[PDB]
Amino acid sequence: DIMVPSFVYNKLPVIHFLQEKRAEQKLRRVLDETYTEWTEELDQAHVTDAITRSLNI
Amino acid sequence: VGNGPTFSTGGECMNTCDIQNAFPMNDRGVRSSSPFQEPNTAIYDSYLAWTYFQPMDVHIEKLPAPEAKYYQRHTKKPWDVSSTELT
Amino acid sequence: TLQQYRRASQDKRLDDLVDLLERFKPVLAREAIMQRLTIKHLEGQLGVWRYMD
Amino acid sequence: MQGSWSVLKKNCSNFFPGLLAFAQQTQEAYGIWLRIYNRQQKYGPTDFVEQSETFSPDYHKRFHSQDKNMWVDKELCTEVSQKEVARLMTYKLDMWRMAHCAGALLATGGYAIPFGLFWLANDTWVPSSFNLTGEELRAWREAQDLYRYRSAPSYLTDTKWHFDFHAYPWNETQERAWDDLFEKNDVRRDPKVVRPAAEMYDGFIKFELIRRKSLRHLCRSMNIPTFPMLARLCNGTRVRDYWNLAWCEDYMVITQRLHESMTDEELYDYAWRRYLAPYDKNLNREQLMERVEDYFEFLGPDFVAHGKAPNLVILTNYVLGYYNDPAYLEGDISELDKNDYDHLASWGKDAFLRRLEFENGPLRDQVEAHTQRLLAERAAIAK
Amino acid sequence: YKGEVPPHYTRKSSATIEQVEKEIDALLGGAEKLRKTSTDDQPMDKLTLMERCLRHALWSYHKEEGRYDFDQIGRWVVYTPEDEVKLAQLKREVEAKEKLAALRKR
Ligand SMILES: CCCCCCCCCCCCCCCCCC(=O)OC[C@H](COP(=O)([O-])OCC(O)COP(=O)([O-])OC[C@@H](COC(=O)CCCCCCCCCCCCCCCCC)OC(=O)CCCCCCCCCCCCCCCCC)OC(=O)CCCCCCCCCCCCCCCCC
Ligand SMILES: CCCCCCCCCCCCCCCCCC(=O)OC[C@H](COP(=O)([O-])OCC(O)COP(=O)([O-])OC[C@@H](COC(=O)CCCCCCCCCCCCCCCCC)OC(=O)CCCCCCCCCCCCCCCCC)OC(=O)CCCCCCCCCCCCCCCCC
Ligand SMILES: CCCCCCCCCCCCCCCCCC(=O)OC[C@H](COP(=O)([O-])OCC(O)COP(=O)([O-])OC[C@@H](COC(=O)CCCCCCCCCCCCCCCCC)OC(=O)CCCCCCCCCCCCCCCCC)OC(=O)CCCCCCCCCCCCCCCCC
Ligand SMILES: CCCCCCCCCCCCCCCCCC(=O)OC[C@H](COP(=O)([O-])OCC(O)COP(=O)([O-])OC[C@@H](COC(=O)CCCCCCCCCCCCCCCCC)OC(=O)CCCCCCCCCCCCCCCCC)OC(=O)CCCCCCCCCCCCCCCCC
Ligand SMILES: CCCCCCCCCCCCCCCCCC(=O)OC[C@H](COP(=O)([O-])OCC(O)COP(=O)([O-])OC[C@@H](COC(=O)CCCCCCCCCCCCCCCCC)OC(=O)CCCCCCCCCCCCCCCCC)OC(=O)CCCCCCCCCCCCCCCCC
Ligand SMILES: CCCCCCCCCCCCO[C@@H]1O[C@H](CO)[C@@H](O[C@H]2O[C@H](CO)[C@@H](O)[C@H](O)[C@H]2O)[C@H](O)[C@H]1O
Repeated sequence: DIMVPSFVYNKLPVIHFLQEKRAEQKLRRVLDETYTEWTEELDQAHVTDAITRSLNI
Repeated sequence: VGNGPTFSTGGECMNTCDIQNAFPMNDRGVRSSSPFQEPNTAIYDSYLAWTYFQPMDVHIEKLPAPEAKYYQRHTKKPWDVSSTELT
Repeated sequence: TLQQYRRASQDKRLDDLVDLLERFKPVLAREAIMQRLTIKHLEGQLGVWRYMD
Repeated sequence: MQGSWSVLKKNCSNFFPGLLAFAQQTQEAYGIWLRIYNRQQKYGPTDFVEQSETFSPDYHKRFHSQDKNMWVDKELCTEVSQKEVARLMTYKLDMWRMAHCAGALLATGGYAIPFGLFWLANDTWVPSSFNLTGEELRAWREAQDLYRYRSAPSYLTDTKWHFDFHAYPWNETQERAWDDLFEKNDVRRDPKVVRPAAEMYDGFIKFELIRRKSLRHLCRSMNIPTFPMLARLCNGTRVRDYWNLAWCEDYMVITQRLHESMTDEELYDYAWRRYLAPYDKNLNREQLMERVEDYFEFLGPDFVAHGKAPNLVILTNYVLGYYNDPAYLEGDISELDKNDYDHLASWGKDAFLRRLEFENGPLRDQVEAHTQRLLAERAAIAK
Repeated sequence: YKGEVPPHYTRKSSATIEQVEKEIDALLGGAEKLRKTSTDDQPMDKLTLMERCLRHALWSYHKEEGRYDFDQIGRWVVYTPEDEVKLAQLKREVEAKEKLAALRKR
């Protein structure tokens, strides 16, 4: 009725602070894993060159 | 404003306690008496110093109510008794 | 042809985006709950039992 | 789970058929254990067979060493099948609870009958053989899962709090592993990320140094009877035997890929015996396979290569983390619009409260300025 | 050049890109009052982080699809000098192709 309740009350602020940091840590890691991915596609000039060769030019 | 109590402090000064980092610091440099953000926290000097927070009428931009799906957890068990029910 | 090639990756990216949205929504819900708790704390109308609940 | 009259009727009706089934299972399990024991004594390492002594460095108390006193029989498939090992494990649980009840009966004579009435009214400590139909078995499994839910969080919190209060991780990867180990079951933990915690904790507390209270929590979470607990080397022996059998079966399954061919119900049972898949979660085959594969990955390549599993304390915490449900939150957010201290409104504010409101209210800056100016004037006048 | 068409992937959930964008707009619209701007060198907020992640994924998907809206892609996807160079190379190429097509039709 008295003792355990008081010590639970004492624990609340630190646990709240640590869990807020843990949540921020998760969000930070989520952002850090994001990285714009640029793709490379076959240049059309080689297509235009193969087109020309096929013509027997 | 009302006369109701706030988060208990135990008569401690949060600017010099062993868990001071757990209490946010305001612009004036006075650490809060609670995990919450307090704008008007003060310190009083009796034989020992103690932190005090005075409730006041302050408006805070209220984010709209979320859906019950994203904050309700239906993991209650027969042995479980909530803090309100225990009180 | 290009669309047919870049199709599984697009589907995975869309699913990942949906999962990310569903992951962020609870965070905003917790933020709103904390805002309301702070509002009641500043008024002096917040018991520790309610905060723990 | 709490006792009920319906369960009491169920267990009283199936009492004698249950006892007969338990006796038959006892004969079968004795045969299986005899095969396994003969193989262990014949082909086991010298330290394992001779029961080498490992003492703690502080009080020199003997306890089972995971490296020396546990041995994975890689060639057990020749003599004993996977299903037989599962049968032996299930029988070991049932036999432990039955043995405790029989000991109580022998100790207290006929005065244990009312306690037997309390016993048959709950499925927590009755054997699985007492269920003769699917629905009864489902309720029994629900009771076991409820006990696991009740007991596991205390074990996890004990481990985490003691370590965090008395030690910290060495490097960032260990920090991430330790933090992600104790996440709730609503999120999926990557075994590769979490594995380093095993070595980190091996530096702190090996299975040979596990404390008696932590052992009691673990045995509660494993549905192992804990009264009378006695010395920690009895229930510790039970834990070691159970997980040694589990690791033998795991090696068999991993090597022969039995889980892929394993049917849905048998797969669910296999996960459940590893404390990975609660029945109340209504998992499908995809989720069960995901959890089982994560368990195998957590065991790691070294398990297959040399039969060496990670630290047993961390392994138990990892698997029991599936019973660490998110903290319950019930009630609409509109309930946060109410007030908690309306009953004090009639009292008003006394002189001291009014003074505090005046000094720390919106006019606090003006009051501070006036007070400081007055004090400065008085100090100047005094000088 | 590409090789083999990649293995087929089955979606875990069903949702359209338009629906996803609308959901993102709704999610970010309710926090506009709470959202506060700050200097680029200052630490970011939760709302800013969520907006950046969601918009980055959305516009990466759009650019892969073909909706080459450079005005927003330069805002929600550019975070590296290499990224800026790639965007400039892509910005020139699309304009050149458009001009060539128009000239070849005229
Ligand atoms: C009539 C007088 C009575 C005296 C008073 C008694 C008072 C009550 C005290 C308790 C008495 C025992 C109760 C019955 C237990 C059931 C039998 C048994 O041992 O089960 C195995 C099981 C073994 O447990 P374990 O942890 O796996 O053992 C680890 C070993 O490594 C396991 O070895 P392993 O890993 O190599 O595997 C072997 C395993 C492999 O086997 C199998 O896998 C097959 C299954 C075999 C076991 C089956 C057990 C079934 C239990 C249920 C029975 C049905 C109940 C039905 C109920 C309803 C009835 C209507 O087989 C075994 O389990 C063999 C264990 C060793 C034998 C123990 C028996 C020794 C005593 C009997 C001989 C006495 C001779 C007297 C001679 C007199 C000379 C002057 O026993 C238990 O669960 C332990 C008992 C739990 C309660 C403990 C209570 C405190 C005890 C304190 C005693 C202190 C000394 C006495 C004085 C007390 C004063 C305060
Ligand atoms: C036919 C059947 C088949 C054949 C038989 C088969 C064999 C059967 C036997 C074996 C069965 C084993 C399994 C049993 C499981 C059930 C155990 C149990 O009790 O569960 C709790 C059970 C309910 O269990 P549940 O609902 O299923 O929940 C289980 C959960 O999992 C909750 O689980 P939990 O883990 O949370 O609960 C555990 C809890 C278990 O405990 C309890 O739950 C406590 C139960 C009692 C609570 C009483 C509350 C009410 C008090 C009323 C007071 C009187 C009111 C006014 C009456 C006015 C009348 C006019 O705590 C403990 O385990 C503590 C253990 C303590 C051990 C103490 C050891 C002492 C050793 C001494 C030191 C020695 C040192 C060495 C010295 C050496 C020297 C040389 O409690 C009850 O049902 C309460 C019954 C209350 C009866 C009425 C009040 C007492 C009446 C007394 C009448 C006296 C008449 C004569 C008077 C004469 C005067 C001259
Ligand atoms: C606000 C006011 C309210 C009222 C308050 C009342 C006043 C209280 C004042 C003082 C209270 C504190 C006293 C503490 C004393 C010191 C305790 C101590 O040193 O403990 C050391 C130590 C601590 O216990 P532990 O094993 O470490 O774990 C205890 C945890 O609670 C284990 O917890 P766990 O979570 O690990 O396990 C949970 C679960 C786990 O479940 C299981 O393990 C499965 C089920 C197991 C069933 C039991 C198996 C027993 C196997 C054999 C045990 C050895 C027998 C030895 C020979 C027999 C000696 C008689 O276990 C249970 O649920 C246990 C159920 C037990 C129910 C009985 C509890 C007592 C209720 C009252 C009934 C008796 C009334 C008699 C007086 C009235 C007469 C008219 O105790 C032991 O080593 C246990 C030895 C047991 C020896 C037998 C009992 C000896 C005492 C004499 C019995 C007399 C019987 C009379 C029959 C009727 C005659 C007419
Ligand atoms: C209602 C019934 C009432 C019953 C009353 C009787 C008492 C209770 C009965 C039993 C109650 C149940 C629970 C008991 C405790 C359980 C302990 C436990 O969990 O052990 C697990 C443990 C199993 O684990 P494990 O891994 O297999 O082996 C342990 C590891 O080695 C562990 O490895 P470690 O690294 O820990 O190694 C250390 C370990 C090494 O030890 C062991 O573990 C080995 C087993 C014990 C060996 C003890 C014998 C040592 C040599 C004795 C030499 C005496 C020579 C004297 C010659 C005289 C010539 C004139 O421990 C020691 O070193 C301790 C040694 C003992 C020191 C004794 C000091 C006493 C000082 C006396 C002060 C003064 C007294 C008053 C004045 C008297 C004179 C005027 O069990 C055992 O090892 C044996 C347990 C035996 C239990 C007791 C059986 C009771 C039988 C009762 C018969 C009489 C009944 C009378 C009834 C009367 C009417 C009602
Ligand atoms: C309503 C009330 C009615 C009246 C009640 C009257 C009450 C009388 C008050 C006086 C009683 C004092 C004793 C209290 C015992 C409880 C202490 C306790 O639980 O501490 C927790 C304590 C704290 O553990 P922890 O802090 O969690 O962890 C620390 C360590 O890590 C733990 O790690 P660990 O477990 O590995 O290390 C411990 C272990 C390590 O060692 C081993 O593992 C090796 C085991 C070696 C066993 C050696 C046995 C030698 C036996 C020789 C017999 C020769 C045969 C002779 C035959 C002919 C003569 C009869 O060594 C032991 O603890 C065993 C030491 C020797 C046990 C001897 C049997 C018990 C004697 C009790 C009577 C003492 C005199 C009482 C009168 C004077 C009082 C001032 O844990 C233990 O000690 C666990 C073992 C507990 C076993 C003892 C209790 C057994 C149950 C007794 C059944 C009989 C019931 C009779 C009921 C009577 C009712 C009237
Ligand atoms: C009241 C007491 C109750 C006791 C209950 C438990 C009883 C258990 C009985 C098990 C019997 C096992 O039987 C026993 O097995 C061992 C191990 O394979 C055999 O052991 C044999 O092979 C081993 C291994 O190569 C040799 O080290 C040993 O020298 C040789 O005898 C024994 O020859 C046999 O007698």
